[PDB]
Amino acid sequence: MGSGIRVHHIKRRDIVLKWELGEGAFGKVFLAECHNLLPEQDKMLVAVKALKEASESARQDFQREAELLTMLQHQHIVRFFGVCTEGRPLLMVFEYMRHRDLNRFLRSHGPDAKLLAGGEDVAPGPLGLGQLLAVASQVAAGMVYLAGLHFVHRDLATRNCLVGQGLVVKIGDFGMSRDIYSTDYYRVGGRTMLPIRWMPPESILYRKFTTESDVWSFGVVLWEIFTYGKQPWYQLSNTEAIDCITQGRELERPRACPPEVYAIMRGCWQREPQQRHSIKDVHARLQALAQAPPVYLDVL
Repeated sequence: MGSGIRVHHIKRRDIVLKWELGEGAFGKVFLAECHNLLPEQDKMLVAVKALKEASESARQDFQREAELLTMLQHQHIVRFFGVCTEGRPLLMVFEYMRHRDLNRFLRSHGPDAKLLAGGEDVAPGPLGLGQLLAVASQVAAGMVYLAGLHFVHRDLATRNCLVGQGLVVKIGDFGMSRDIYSTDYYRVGGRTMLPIRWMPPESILYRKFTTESDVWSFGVVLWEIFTYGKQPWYQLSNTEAIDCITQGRELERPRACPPEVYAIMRGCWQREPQQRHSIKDVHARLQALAQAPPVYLDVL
């Protein structure tokens, strides 16, 4: 009908790179200042993705990615600001989230954490049950919005969530999870990588991905939250993990996980996509649990 969503472009001169945050096979992510981006601040901190190569296949994909990212606006979806196509490399620019991806954040507040969390924003050490439920509730909120628009994520996981000032949790990533978290994907034939531990049996068996596959994945994200970012089926090989999912074996309740939260996970892990709890109902149950956190029983 008509061209479509228009990507805000950014002057290269209004972007000062500071240092890389991350690096991958086909990408680089930088912390940067962005001059005259928003009215209120002359400069402010941003996360800038730099595409490594500028081939016509990357240029097409990039514009499609940017159009898509520009379209999504929500309180629990990472803020996208625009691109810069004026000379190489191609750049995408997002809000900076100081606590990084939710997986890195959870591991830094685990019982097994190597150092203590810097901790001007949040208490170091394990998080409060009420905090865990606040994390889980905000991801569910971002999902409710994605499902609303018939958008299917296909790689939902704490690696692909970001944490900001005040423990704001949003859904987003810079496209580099297949590099930085390569053990989370199964190399299936050639240059297809699947996050099989977060996938339901209909996705593994029938190659089907729906809003209901996202719900299954979210169940595993809940398990990730209540284990402080542990890998699902961490003992198991990729092949072993596929056997479990396909044979109906379920992840065990985490020590930190109240049974009402475990019940939400099990609503997410129904074998039958149509028998799974809606993402709205899952969000509402978690909001309610977050407002009035259960006394998590005994560890005994």
